[PDB]
Amino acid sequence: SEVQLVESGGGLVKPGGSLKLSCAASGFTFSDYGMHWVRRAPEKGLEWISYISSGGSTIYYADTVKGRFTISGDNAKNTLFLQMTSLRSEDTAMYFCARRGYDGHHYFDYWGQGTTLTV
Amino acid sequence: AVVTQESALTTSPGETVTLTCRSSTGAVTTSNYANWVQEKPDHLFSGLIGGANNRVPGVPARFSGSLIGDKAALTITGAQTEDEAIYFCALWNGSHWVFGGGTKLT
Amino acid sequence: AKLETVTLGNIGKDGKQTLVLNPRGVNPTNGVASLSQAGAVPALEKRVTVSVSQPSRNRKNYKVQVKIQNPTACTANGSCDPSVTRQAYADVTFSFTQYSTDEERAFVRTELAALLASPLLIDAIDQLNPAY
Amino acid sequence: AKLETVTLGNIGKDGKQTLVLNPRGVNPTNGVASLSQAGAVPALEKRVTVSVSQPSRNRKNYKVQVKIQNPTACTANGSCDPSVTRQAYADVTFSFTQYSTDEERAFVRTELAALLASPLLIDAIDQLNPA
Amino acid sequence: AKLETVTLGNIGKDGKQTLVLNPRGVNPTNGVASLSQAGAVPALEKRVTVSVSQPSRNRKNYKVQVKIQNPTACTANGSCDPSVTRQAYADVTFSFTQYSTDEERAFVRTELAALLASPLLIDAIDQLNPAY
Amino acid sequence: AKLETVTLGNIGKDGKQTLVLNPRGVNPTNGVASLSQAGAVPALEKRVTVSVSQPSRNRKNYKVQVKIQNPTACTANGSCDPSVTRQAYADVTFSFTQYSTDEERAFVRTELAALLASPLLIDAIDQLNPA
Repeated sequence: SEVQLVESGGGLVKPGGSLKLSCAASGFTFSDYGMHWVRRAPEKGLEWISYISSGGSTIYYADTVKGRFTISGDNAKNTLFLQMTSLRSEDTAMYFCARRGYDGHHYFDYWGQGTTLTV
Repeated sequence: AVVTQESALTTSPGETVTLTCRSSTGAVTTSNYANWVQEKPDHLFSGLIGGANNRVPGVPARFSGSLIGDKAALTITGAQTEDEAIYFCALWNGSHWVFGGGTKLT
Repeated sequence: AKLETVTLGNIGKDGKQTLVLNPRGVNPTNGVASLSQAGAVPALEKRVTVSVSQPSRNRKNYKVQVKIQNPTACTANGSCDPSVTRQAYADVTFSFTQYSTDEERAFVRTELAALLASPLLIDAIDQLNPAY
Repeated sequence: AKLETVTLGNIGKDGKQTLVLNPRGVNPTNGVASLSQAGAVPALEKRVTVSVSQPSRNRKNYKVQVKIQNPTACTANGSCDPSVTRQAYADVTFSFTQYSTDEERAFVRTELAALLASPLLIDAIDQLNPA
Repeated sequence: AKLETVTLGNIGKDGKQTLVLNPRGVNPTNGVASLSQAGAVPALEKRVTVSVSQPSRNRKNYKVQVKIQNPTACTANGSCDPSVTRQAYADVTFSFTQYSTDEERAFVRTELAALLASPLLIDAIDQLNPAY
Repeated sequence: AKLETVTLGNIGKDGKQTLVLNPRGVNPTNGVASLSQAGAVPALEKRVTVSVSQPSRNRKNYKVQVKIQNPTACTANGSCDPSVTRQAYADVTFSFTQYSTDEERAFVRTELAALLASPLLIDAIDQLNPA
C-alpha cells in the first residue's frame, strides 16, 4: 500500500548545527504530493516547521525557523531532505512527516513515525 | 488565528459526541482549512477528515466534519471502543499551520 | 438528457445543506432549460438555467452556458409579504470547437469542479481576498 | 489567500488524472493571478487565471472571475515543433452585492461545485445533448 | 514592512477599546495596502489603507497616504439586514522631498502622533469647537 | 515570486560585505519591481529593478531585464548635505523564445552567474584590461 518511515538523524548533536533528517517514500511519488514537517516538543503540543509542495516550487518556513533550516527533495530514490545550520535552544522533537495530499483533499493524511533528535 | 484551543472531554461508547476547535482570535472560516489528526497511543498518527467534508479513504463512515456555529466541529456518530485516542486540530491563519492541544477521548 | 429533479447534497459553508430543484420546462424561444427550488413563491426561488448552443454562421463553436440565481428574502414592517433585498449570481460558459473529443471536455468540466474546492478559490470567493 | 501550486486530483473521464499548477505571479495592470502546468513549452500550457474585482462608480458589486484555458498540441510532418490545433475554454463569473454574507457565497460556490457533477451536466457538457 | 495583524490598543473616548485589523493584500493597480476589522460583513468593516508613492515626472516627491474609514450600522424595521447609515473618514498625507533624512520624517510622524492628543485637538475633533 | 527582503552576502573585492535590499512595490505603468538599500536617504540608495515582459505583436519573445544602480555620495564644504558624485550601472537582458524549456534558461542563468567569477571577467571589469 503506502508506508512512510523516517530514520535518518537523531544524534546527540552539540549546539552548532550540521545534521540531516531524511525519510523514504514508498507508495507514491513526489510528482503530485508535498511533504510537511511537524515538531512535538517533549511535553508541549505539536508545531509546524516547513513544507515543500508537489514538484518543489513553493516553500514556506514558519517564522521561528526561516534562515537556519533547509528542506529539499531528491526525485531519484524518492527521499525527502531536511538540512539545518544551527540547533540553538530547544530543538528536541520526534520529527514527523505528513504527505500533504491532493488539493481539495486532506492535508495531513499519511504520517511517519518520528525520530528523536536531542540537542 | 495565531493560537487555537480545545477541550479534553470524554464519552460513553453508547451514543454520539462532538469535538469543537475554537480559534482564539475571532471565528473559524472556510479559509481556515480545518482538518483533523488522530493519534493512537503508540504515537502512530493518522489523517481523519479533510477541509470541507472530505474523509481519508480508510476512515469509517461514523465521522463528519462541520462548521457548527463559529467553531470547527467533529461529530463521531456512535463512538465505538477502537477510536479511544486523542484528536488534533489544524488551522491555516494565512502564514503558518497552527495545531492545538489534544482531546483525550476515553 | 431528460429533465429531472436534481437533488444536490452537501452544500454550504459547513457542508450539510441540501437543495432539491424541480424542472420547469424548456423555453422554446432560446432553448434554455430551467430548474428551481420548490419554495412556492415565484420571486423567492433559487433557480438554475442550462442551455447548449449549436453553431451558426457567426460563432462556429459549441457554447454551453449555466446560470445560477439565488435571491434573499426579508420580511418587512410596513408590509406583510417579503421582498427581494439582493441576489447572488453565477454564470459559467464553456466554449468548445468543432473537433474536440469528449475526454478534453470532461477534463475541463472536472478541472473546474475540482478547482472550485481549492483553498485559493474558497478564499477568493468566500472571504473575497485577492490572490497575493 | 496566496498563490501556490495547486495540485488537483481525480480529474478526467475516468477519474485518475492529476494536474499540478505552478503560480506565475499577479499581473499588475488588471489584478489577474495566473497559474499554469509545468509543461515547459510556453504555448502548450494548461492555464488558470483568477481575479476578484473591487467596486467602482460603474459596477458597485464584487466580481470574481475564473478562466480555464486548455490547448491541444499535435506533431506535424513538415515541421519539428508541435503547434496548437484547438483550445478548450471555461469562464466563470460570480457577481455578489455589497451586503452579502459569506454563507450565501459559500452556498453559491458549493452549489456550482456539486452541480458540475450532476447527470444533467455530465450529459450536457461531455456528450453535448440538450436537456 | 510585511503586512500583519495590527492590534491597536487603548482606543476611544475612555481609552479601553481595542481594534484588531487583519491584512487583505496589496492592490496591484495602485499599490495601496489594505487592512480591515474581522467583522465578517463586507460593508460593516472598519478599514485602513496605507500607500507610499514613488516620484514621477510630475511630482518629484515621496508621498505617503493613510486613509481610515469607519462605517456605522443600524438595524431596521422593514428589513432583516443592517445598512450603513453614515461613515467617518480620516485622510493623512505626508509629502517629503528627495533629500530628507529619516530624523526629520520621524520628527514629523511623532509630532503628529503627539499633537493628536493635545487639548486643542481633542477639543476641536471631539466637541468641534474652533480654536478661540 | 513574492517580493521580499533580499539579503545578499559575501560581496566585494575581499568578499565580506553584505547588502540587504527591501522591496518598494511594483510600478503599475510598466511592471517593474524595485528593491533598494535601507539607507534612509532617497538619493543615496543602491537599487535593483527587475521586470519580465510578455510577448506583444512587435516582439513575440519573453524578455527579462535587471538593472542595478549604485550611487556614490560625498560630503561637501559649502553645503551640509551630501550629493551624488557618480553612479555605477549594470543592465542585464535575457531574451527567450516561445518554445524554450526551463533547463535551457537555467543553463543561461547559471552560465552567466558562474562566468561573472572567471579570471577573464574579474580582470576585464575590475582592472578594465581588454582580453
